Amino acid sequence: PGVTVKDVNQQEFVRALAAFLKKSGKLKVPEWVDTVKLAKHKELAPYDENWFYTRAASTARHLYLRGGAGVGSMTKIYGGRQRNGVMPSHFSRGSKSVARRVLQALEGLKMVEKDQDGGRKLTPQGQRDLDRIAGQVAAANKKH
Amino acid sequence: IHRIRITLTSRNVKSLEKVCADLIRGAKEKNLKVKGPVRMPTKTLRITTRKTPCGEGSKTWDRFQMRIHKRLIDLHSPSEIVKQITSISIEPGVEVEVTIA
Amino acid sequence: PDIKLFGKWSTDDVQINDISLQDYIAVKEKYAKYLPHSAGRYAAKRFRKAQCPIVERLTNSMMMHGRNNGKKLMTVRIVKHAFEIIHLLTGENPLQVLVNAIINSGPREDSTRIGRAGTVRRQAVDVSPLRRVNQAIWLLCTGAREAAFRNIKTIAECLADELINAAKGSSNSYAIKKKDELERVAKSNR
Amino acid sequence: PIKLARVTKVLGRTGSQGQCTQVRVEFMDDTSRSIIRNVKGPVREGDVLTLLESEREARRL
Amino acid sequence: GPLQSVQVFGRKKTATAVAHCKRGNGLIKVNGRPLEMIEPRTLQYKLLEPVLLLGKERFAGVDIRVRVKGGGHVAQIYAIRQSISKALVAYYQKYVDEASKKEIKDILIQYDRTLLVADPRRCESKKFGGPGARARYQKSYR
Amino acid sequence: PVNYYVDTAVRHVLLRQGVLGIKVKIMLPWDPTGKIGPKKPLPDHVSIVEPKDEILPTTPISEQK
Amino acid sequence: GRVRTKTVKKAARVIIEKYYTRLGNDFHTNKRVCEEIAIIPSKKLRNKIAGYVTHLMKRIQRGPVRGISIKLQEEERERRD
RNA sequence: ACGAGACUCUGGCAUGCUAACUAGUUACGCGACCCCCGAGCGGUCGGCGUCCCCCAACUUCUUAGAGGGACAAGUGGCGUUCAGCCACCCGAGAUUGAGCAAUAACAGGUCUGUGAUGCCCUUAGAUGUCCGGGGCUGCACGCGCGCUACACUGACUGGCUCAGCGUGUGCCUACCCUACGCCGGCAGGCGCGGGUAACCCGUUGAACCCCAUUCGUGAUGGGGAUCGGGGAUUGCAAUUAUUCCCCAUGAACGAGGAAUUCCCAGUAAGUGCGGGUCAUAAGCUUGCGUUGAUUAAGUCCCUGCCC
RNA sequence: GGGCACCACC
Ligand SMILES: [Mg+2]
Ligand SMILES: [Mg+2]
Ligand SMILES: [Mg+2]
Ligand SMILES: [Mg+2]
Ligand SMILES: [Mg+2]
Ligand SMILES: [Mg+2]
Ligand SMILES: [Mg+2]
Ligand SMILES: [Mg+2]
Ligand SMILES: [Mg+2]
Ligand SMILES: [Mg+2]
Ligand SMILES: [Mg+2]
Ligand SMILES: [Mg+2]
Ligand SMILES: [Mg+2]
Ligand SMILES: [Mg+2]
Ligand SMILES: [Mg+2]
Ligand SMILES: [Mg+2]
Ligand SMILES: [Mg+2]
Ligand SMILES: [Mg+2]
Ligand SMILES: [Mg+2]
Ligand SMILES: [Mg+2]
Ligand SMILES: [Mg+2]
Ligand SMILES: [Mg+2]
Ligand SMILES: [Mg+2]
Ligand SMILES: [Mg+2]
Ligand SMILES: [Mg+2]
Ligand SMILES: [Mg+2]
Ligand SMILES: [Mg+2]
Ligand SMILES: [Mg+2]
Ligand SMILES: [Mg+2]
Ligand SMILES: [Mg+2]
Ligand SMILES: [Mg+2]
Ligand SMILES: [Mg+2]
Repeated sequence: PGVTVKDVNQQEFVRALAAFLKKSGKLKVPEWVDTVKLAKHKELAPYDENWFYTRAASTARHLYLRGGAGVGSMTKIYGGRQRNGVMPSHFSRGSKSVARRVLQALEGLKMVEKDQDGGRKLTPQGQRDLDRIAGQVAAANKKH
Repeated sequence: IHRIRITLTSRNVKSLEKVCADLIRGAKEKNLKVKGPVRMPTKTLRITTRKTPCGEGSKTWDRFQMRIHKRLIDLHSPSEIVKQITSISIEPGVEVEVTIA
Repeated sequence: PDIKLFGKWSTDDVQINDISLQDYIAVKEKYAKYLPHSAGRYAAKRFRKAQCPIVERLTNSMMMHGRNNGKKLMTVRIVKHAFEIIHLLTGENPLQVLVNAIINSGPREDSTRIGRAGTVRRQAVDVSPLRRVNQAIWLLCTGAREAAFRNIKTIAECLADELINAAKGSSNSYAIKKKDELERVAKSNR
Repeated sequence: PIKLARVTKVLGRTGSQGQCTQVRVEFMDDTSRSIIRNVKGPVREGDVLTLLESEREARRL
Repeated sequence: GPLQSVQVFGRKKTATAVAHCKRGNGLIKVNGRPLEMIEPRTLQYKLLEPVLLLGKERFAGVDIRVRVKGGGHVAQIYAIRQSISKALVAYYQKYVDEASKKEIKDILIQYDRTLLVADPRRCESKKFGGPGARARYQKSYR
Repeated sequence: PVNYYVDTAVRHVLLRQGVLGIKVKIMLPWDPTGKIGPKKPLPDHVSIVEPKDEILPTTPISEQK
Repeated sequence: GRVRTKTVKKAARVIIEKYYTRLGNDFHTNKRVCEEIAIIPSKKLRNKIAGYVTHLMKRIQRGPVRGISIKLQEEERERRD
């Protein structure tokens, strides 16, 4: 009876993992987090000031599900639609300097490591942490 | 004894399949080991143009299409027998390439 | 097993009081489904849409205007919320409310036009049951749509109010007014 | 009074654009009764029509 | 304990879902996830329909794992339903008597024929002179 | 069938006062061999064979050989 | 519409005239006989010819047809008349 | 006899055949993680072996060849009981969509596609051909094909999760698609690799859609025109802004008169993605998927064309 | 006086 990541709801898992990363306090946060927007198709900066932890949690979860993703892959993952005035909308990618710093910060926690083929993947410690978080989420969901 | 790959490329399927069958039969008559023929996905080149040489009339379009078919055959054998069986294989319209991996 | 719409609205207690419309409202046992979403081919042949459940017909007719074409998941959610609101407001099965609203909203006598482009003259005729159901659904959806526009009020609340008023027979609803005016003109064109 | 009637036979298509349908209808209360009616919308045999005024009759084709 | 299993597929416009059903205890998963975690959850009942119609008793002796690919979200859900139903019917045909298969097939077909028979509809090609297959560009006079 | 049953040729000839155009179309005959015509027949031509003469049986005869 | 062009009708009538003994009321046996005796370069045309041959055989069994006449049928009608 | 049909391509069915490390499945070994209250013939794995000395089988899923399959065939009605029409069973399917398309014509368009071409005109102060600089875009005004909107069935900020058709390093000919690491807030810049391609981009993590957050009928956080100041890329050259990015500015528009267009099922509409043009490059066109309907199974009233 | 067509209408 062991809970894995795929068993629980993904949004609640992301919330719980972001809370765990914030409470840990060992994550490295850039200085410009409060003055930048996450992509060129965004109009405003993110509403949540603790958005870096949420993005790090999402990146860790994605590396859990599909390993070997680089900066370009993460940039494509978080890209979205761009509306440009009186012209038709088009797909647009995210900011590379945010994805790169999220990956570097996760590597600083010994949760993400360089992949032999290329890109980054999860360490056994990161997988253990994610499975523990999934178990906590499942227990909280069942108890209430 | 070499692992030898034969790649056959053609524009019509009847000649291509005839050549592939001839090669398979010829090779198997020498008690050889043959894999295939494995058929690659067909390629379809398309050109869409206007019919009129000028810019007058209803906007009508021609849709020209070309289809390319590709086959692979694998053989565990020395070079000489492969050339023996290949010499007959010459057919109009089929490009045969023999490589040693 | 028992099949309840959205898992909580049963269909056994619902009953249709109009003999004419019994063959064109599909709410009963063999037409009981969990969701108003089936991806069926009901438009392939004539009269085949009488076998489509009436909740799914409302859902199909709620995907207007062109800015809402094809968005059927939002429409299913709207119908679900509207049924919840109807149950809270009235205290009865929202399927019965929908059936009563459709029964009351369908015009019974219409006027057919013979018109030279400017002037038009008309003659009173009867309306088949299938057209009655179609026009009732169209009127209800149009009333809810016009109520929700440029107003701080959810589309589900407006749909619930329209359905409740139509089932009650009150003239506060768009469909009742339209039916009354159509029947008055038909009466005057006899 | 309002009456109900059963469609016994579909006769034809009437109207300037063919929009109306001419059918034969028999009253539920009196099975002997039968008149000719014009209906708007798709109608087939066995349908039940609600006649608000049942005295009017239509000029058949 | 013989190794008895059946793999059956279901299709929607471009979506294909293949279900592998073997002897087991009652596990049913899609891409490794439970049936209740598949999105969108607006159409969750469409995914639970075969189980609700047949009951957990008929699924209590098999493990089913589904792999989905292609199409959109709704098409993938409708493919998963059909794959589950057809896999259960094919398992009952081979490793149980014909009467049980007949009962299950009748129950499934009465509720919805698309649980066992695929929908042939596919997108129609665009023709030059208009935005799509049927629509044409706006004509002007004078 | 126009693709393999009809042979077409378009030519230009320059005479003293301008260009004339020549178009020639030839419909090939059906040939079982591929020498001077298409091998395959026209799609809508159906050739029903004439049945062979059969001797009317009168008495059951058993032949052993 | 499902009207048969004169090609199918003519081929079916000739087949019934020449091979009345071998035919019957079964579409599949008829379509197997037709490819045996006749040369139809199309599968759809052969199916149409066989499907008209079956209809014509049923009509003949019901009674005389305005068109073709079978030698056996003529000889039998001689005995009838 | 030609045309129509027939025909060719295409889309739906095959657990039947053929056969695949440039496609996979299942199983078995190794490994990582979770549950020591059920620790297991346990769950998750797009993590590594299983063809190449020896270390698994098989085509359901993917590709593409050969064949099958549907014919108004079966039943019941209506019909001259014919030609055929309606309904129903079985069935993947009981009307998929295109291509090709007769006799006769038009003073229809094209000499600005042609080293197709007859006559005129010009040919060294050129109507030839290069180079430099401008113009084709110039704005009191009318007319078409369109894009974006007028919001709450919405906008914004996060999170979650799904395609298909295709292109890619070029005789002249310079100009290809891009993974990964670092720098920058972004447009971008540096390194270092793969691909002449079912092999690499790529499991093409597309957008609508879905789940939460903020706003609250206010020309408003709807809409994004017009302008100011900065930065970067393509080019020999960017001013009359090539394109792109960042702050700032914040117009009309609250659903549109007379009139008028297109469309019958995976269709209309919504939503993105490829190809052409392309040093720089899509509000156009030509294709592709995804979500997905209302209405109709009729008529000759309007328009038009034939007997 | 008939027949047909969402480049006609309903
Ligand atoms: Mg995205
Ligand atoms: Mg915009
Ligand atoms: Mg509102
Ligand atoms: Mg489409
Ligand atoms: Mg479209
Ligand atoms: Mg296969
Ligand atoms: Mg002229
Ligand atoms: Mg010319
Ligand atoms: Mg010229
Ligand atoms: Mg000239
Ligand atoms: Mg020009
Ligand atoms: Mg100069
Ligand atoms: Mg110049
Ligand atoms: Mg110009
Ligand atoms: Mg135009
Ligand atoms: Mg427009
Ligand atoms: Mg356009
Ligand atoms: Mg929305
Ligand atoms: Mg905005
Ligand atoms: Mg916000
Ligand atoms: Mg969003
Ligand atoms: Mg404003
Ligand atoms: Mg504003
Ligand atoms: Mg400037
Ligand atoms: Mg200028
Ligand atoms: Mg701005
Ligand atoms: Mg018009
Ligand atoms: Mg486009
Ligand atoms: Mg481009
Ligand atoms: Mg253009
Ligand atoms: Mg007319
Ligand atoms: Mg109209």
